[PDB]
Amino acid sequence: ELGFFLETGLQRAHVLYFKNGNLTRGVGRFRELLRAVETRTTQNLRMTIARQLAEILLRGMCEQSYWNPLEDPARVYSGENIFCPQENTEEALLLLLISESMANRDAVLSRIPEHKSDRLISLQSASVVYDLLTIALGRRGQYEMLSECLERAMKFAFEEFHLWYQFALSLMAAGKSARAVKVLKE
Amino acid sequence: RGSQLHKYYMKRRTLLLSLLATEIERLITWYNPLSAPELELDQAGENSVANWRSKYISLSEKQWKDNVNLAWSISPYLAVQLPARFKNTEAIGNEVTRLVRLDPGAVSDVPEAIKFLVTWHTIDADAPELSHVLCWAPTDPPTGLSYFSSMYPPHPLTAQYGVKVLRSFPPDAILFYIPQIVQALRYDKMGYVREYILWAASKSQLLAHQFIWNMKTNIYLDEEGHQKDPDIGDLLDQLVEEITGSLSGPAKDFYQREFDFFNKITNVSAIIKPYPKGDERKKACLSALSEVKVQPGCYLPSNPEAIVLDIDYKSGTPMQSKAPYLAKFKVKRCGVSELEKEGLRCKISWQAAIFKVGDDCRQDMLALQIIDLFKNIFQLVGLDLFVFPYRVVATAPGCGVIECIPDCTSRDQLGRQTDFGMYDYFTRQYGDESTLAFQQARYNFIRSMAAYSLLLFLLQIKDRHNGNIMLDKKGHIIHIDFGFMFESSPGGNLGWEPDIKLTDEMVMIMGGKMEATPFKWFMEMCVRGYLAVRPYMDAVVSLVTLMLDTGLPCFRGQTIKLLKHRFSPNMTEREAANFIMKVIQSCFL
Repeated sequence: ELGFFLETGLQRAHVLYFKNGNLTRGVGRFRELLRAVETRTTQNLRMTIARQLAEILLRGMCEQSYWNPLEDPARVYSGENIFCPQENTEEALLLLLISESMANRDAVLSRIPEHKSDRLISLQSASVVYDLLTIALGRRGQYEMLSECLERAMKFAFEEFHLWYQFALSLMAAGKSARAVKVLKE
Repeated sequence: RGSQLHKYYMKRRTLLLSLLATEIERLITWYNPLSAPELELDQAGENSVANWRSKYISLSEKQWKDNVNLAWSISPYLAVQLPARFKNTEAIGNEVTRLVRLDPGAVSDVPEAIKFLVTWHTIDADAPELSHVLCWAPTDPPTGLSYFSSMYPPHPLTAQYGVKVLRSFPPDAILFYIPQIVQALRYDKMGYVREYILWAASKSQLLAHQFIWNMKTNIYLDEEGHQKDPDIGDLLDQLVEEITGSLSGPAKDFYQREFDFFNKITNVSAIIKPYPKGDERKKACLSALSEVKVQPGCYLPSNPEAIVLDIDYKSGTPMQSKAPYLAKFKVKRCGVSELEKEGLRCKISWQAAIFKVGDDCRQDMLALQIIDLFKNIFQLVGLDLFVFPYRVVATAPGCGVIECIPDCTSRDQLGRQTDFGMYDYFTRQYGDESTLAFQQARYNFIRSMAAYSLLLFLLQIKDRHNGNIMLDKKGHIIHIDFGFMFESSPGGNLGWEPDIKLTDEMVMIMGGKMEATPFKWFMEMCVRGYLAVRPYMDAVVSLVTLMLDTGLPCFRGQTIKLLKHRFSPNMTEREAANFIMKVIQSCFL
């Protein structure tokens, strides 16, 4: 129940690659890591590797330098009914969606009885994942989905200016008015 | 295409006719409570209205849900206000709930529409979607507190809304609703209530004093106190240690002075017990009372809206009983905010205080809250009923402070002095029945008696003998000693005592015959009061539900089911009037 050597011996090798500039090998390693069968003990590691892949996959390459995971530049999930990634946006959005779906479960519900570290960490993770989602979705101009996703994350917000302001500004773009007016008043 | 407009007008004509018939029936029901065959109106119109009611009362489940769709197409407000005009069918509620779930943004009137959306499922606790309650206007505090009770499973959004609604009221209302707030901590698997309590105590000043005084008593379970509850006792200890010490400066000095003065004035009862009955106990009590000095800035706990001036050092008089004594005070009435601001810098009458040791003072507090709410309802509606809500505050396990009504006159003492009926007493006191003062005294007696009988029937209060009724100088009657209620019944639940106590002398006061005009006045006043008090069931149910876990002997499990039944929430006005008239006369001889 103690993962101690896999994470080090694998991540630090492609960390050295990043220090040297071997981006393709690291991307392949991340892909073969994520395409493997899920492990319940390493769900947090899956979260971390997915976030690290999503952070770099939007600001480190170009359109013509993209390749599908099924070709070169134990058990593995396969089949013909699966959704094969096509472009960077599709797989990035899928990774962000699954990360958000799993990260809602592990929320500490903003307990604040006497301790605050866990809630602060959870809030930071939620903020960064939703920021990545909104910056990914903004460039294509699908504002209704963005508004719905922001409305989904309103459970955490109690005394936060940033989330309320982002939701209010997203509401106006879609077209709705009355809810936008009320959130603006708040 | 004339058919479209034809049906378009016919449907609305039918709906308007139904609504007008219902309104006319309600108004004519309110006109005269009794049948009153002497009074009469046009016959053909009444017959037509009755025929239309009989015709439209036979509709099935269909052709009635469609009416809700038409009403919604007309205006959402009319559709929302539809179940208020009671229809004996549950399909209307389901259809309204479905429609409001499909579009919640069309309605923003909180007092009624909020309950059609909040409870997605009563106890199922599923489907957490589309619930955006962060825009509704504030509602009454009783509705907000309902989300922390056993009625609804916990949820972050409901708790957040309940916290939001409570933070938009003046401090006096929160002071009035103090006892229910602390009990919410038991079912508070969350902790928003704790943060709210800390913020409120930091903001106001008297609220902190009320909180500490209330919470100091509730840590234990027994009257004397030797067993802390295993549920929230440690949390209460942590809270009481946290809140104190945080305050500093003039507020700390004022709190210290008030608590020191109260302790000095309280230890006398403990000191005086070892001395037996006699003049020695009285003189020792007088000396102990003279020992204490008057400290400016203090205030009585039972009346936080007045400032004490001095102490009468000769009013000490212990009563029979445990060493409870009595004292008198000279007080000045200023207010609340002025008192609060004057307590950090340094119209006069007399008051009497009664202290008790070793007795519980919570059921009386709940009864007083209910009585005050009923008095507010009666004053708002515009009727003429009289009730006297004497204040009472508990401050220690088994110890509390109870106010005394001015010019106390016990019925038992008067009966011992006279050993005759009250009719002779009030004939001697005021004069013959033909004088002017006798009529006013009788009118005040009717005013008090009707309201008190209605309250006694409604709350199911037992153990009402001649030694508890109180008579004032004007002629009103006031009840006291509400220890037994709901289910508790001295004697072994024998039950031969009637719901309303009606002896022969009190009947003879109002003429002694059921056909007398004052008797009709009393009957119509009772019927009108019962009709007026009905539409406030939810607040009473919410207030009484939250105090079940305290483990008082009165509660036994089936209180809510029986209490909700006595309001008859599925009957029309005329049927309810007939029911109350039948139940009133059943207790007469």
